[PDB]
Amino acid sequence: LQSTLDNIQSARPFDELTVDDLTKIKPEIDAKVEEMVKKGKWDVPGYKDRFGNLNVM
Amino acid sequence: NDESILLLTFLGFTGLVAKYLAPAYKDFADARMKKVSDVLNASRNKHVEAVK
Amino acid sequence: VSTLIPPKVVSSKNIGSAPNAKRIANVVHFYKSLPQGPAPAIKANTRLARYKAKYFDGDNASGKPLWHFALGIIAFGYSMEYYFH
Amino acid sequence: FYFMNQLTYGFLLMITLLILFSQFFLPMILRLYVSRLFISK
Amino acid sequence: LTTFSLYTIIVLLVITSLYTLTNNNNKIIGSRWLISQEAIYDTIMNMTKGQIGGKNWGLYFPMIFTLFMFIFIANLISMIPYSFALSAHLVFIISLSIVIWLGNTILGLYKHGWVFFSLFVPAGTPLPLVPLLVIIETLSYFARAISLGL
Amino acid sequence: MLKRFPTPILKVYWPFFVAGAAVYYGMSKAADLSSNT
Repeated sequence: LQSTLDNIQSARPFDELTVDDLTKIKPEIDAKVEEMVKKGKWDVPGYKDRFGNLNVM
Repeated sequence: NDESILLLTFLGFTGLVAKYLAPAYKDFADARMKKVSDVLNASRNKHVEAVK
Repeated sequence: VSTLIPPKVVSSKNIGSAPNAKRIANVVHFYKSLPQGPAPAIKANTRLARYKAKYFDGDNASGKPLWHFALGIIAFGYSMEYYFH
Repeated sequence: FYFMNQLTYGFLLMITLLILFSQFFLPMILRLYVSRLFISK
Repeated sequence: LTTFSLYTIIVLLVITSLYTLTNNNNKIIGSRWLISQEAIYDTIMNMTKGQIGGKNWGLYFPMIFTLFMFIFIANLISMIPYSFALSAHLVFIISLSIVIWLGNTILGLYKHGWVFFSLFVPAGTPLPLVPLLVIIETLSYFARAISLGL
Repeated sequence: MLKRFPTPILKVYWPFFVAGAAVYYGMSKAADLSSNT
C-alpha cells in the first residue's frame, strides 16, 4: 500500500499518458476492447456513466 | 466574374463564423475538457482514498 | 471449547477480497503509469507532417486550421477554372 | 458518355471505408472510452 | 490524368488525417480540436444503438459510423469560388440508394428469407385488403432510395 | 496510435456489398443497353 501510494501521489499521469498505453497497463484492456467491438456490439454498459456525449455545440 | 463573388464572400462567411462560431466552439470544447478533467480527477482522488 | 487462535486465521484469507481485487487493480494501474506525463511525442515534419503537427495540432484548434484547406483548394480550383474555362 | 469514370472511381472510397474506419476510426474512441471505463472501476 | 481521381483525393487525404493527425498523439484526454470527434461520435452512437435497437444494433452500427461521413465529406465542396461537390454531376447517390434498398430486401431475404412476405402489412388489412396496403408499401420501399438518393 | 482491430464486415457486410456489385453491373449494362451511351 505504501509503495502504490508513492506510485499514486505523483505517479498517475492523467493528462499526458498514451491512450492505447492503457491496454499496456491493463492486459485485458486490449483483449476486451478487441473482444468488445469484435462480436459486433459497439456499446458497453455505461461506458460513459460519468462522462458526456454532447451534441454538435 | 464566374469565380469572383463567391471568392469575396468566403472571407465574409469566415468572419461571420469567427464572430459567433469560433468562441462558441471554444466554449463547447472547454466545457467538455473541464468535465472530463473533473471526471478523471474524482476517480483518481477516490482511488487514492480507496488505497487509503 | 478451549483455547484457539481467533485472530491468526488471517492466514486462510486476507481481509477484504473485494478490497484486495481493487488494490490489485490499483497496483497494476499506478505502477504501469508514466512518472510525470511521460512519452509525449508531439513534433513531426515530413512533406505533409510539417502541416499535420502544426495545423492539426490542438494549441489553437481555431477556425483558420480548417480554413487553410479552403484557401488551398481555392488556389487549386482557380487554376482549374483557368485551364478549364 | 461519362458514366464509367466516377461510378467505381467514387464508390472505391465507399468500399474501402468499411475496412478503414472500423479498424481505424471508431477503434480510437472505443479503446479510449473502454480505458476510461477501466479507470472508472 | 483524370479529374475524378483528384476529386476523390481530398477524401482519401482527409479521412485518415482527421483522426490520425488532428489528435495530438492519440491521447485519451480529448484535445480542443479533438473535442469535435469527442462530441460527434457519441451522438452518432446514440442514434446507432437507438434507431437500430435490439440485437440488430450491433449488426451494422460501424457501417453507420462509416456511411454517414462519406456523403457529408463529398458535399463539403460547396463554398469555394469554383466549388464542386462531384463536378456538378455526382452520380454517387445513385450508387448508395438502390443498392442499399436491395440490401434491405436481402436482409429480408438472406437473414429473414421466405418471411419477407410477412412485413409489408404492419398491422392488418388481411387477404380481403392486403393488396391495397402492399400497393403503398411497395411505393415506400421504392422511394426510400430517392428519399436518401439525390 | 493507429491500429487495425478485427472488424467483421466480411461476414457482416457481405449482403450489401453483393447488392452493390449487382448494381454496378446493372449500371455497366445500362451504360450500353438502357442508356446506349
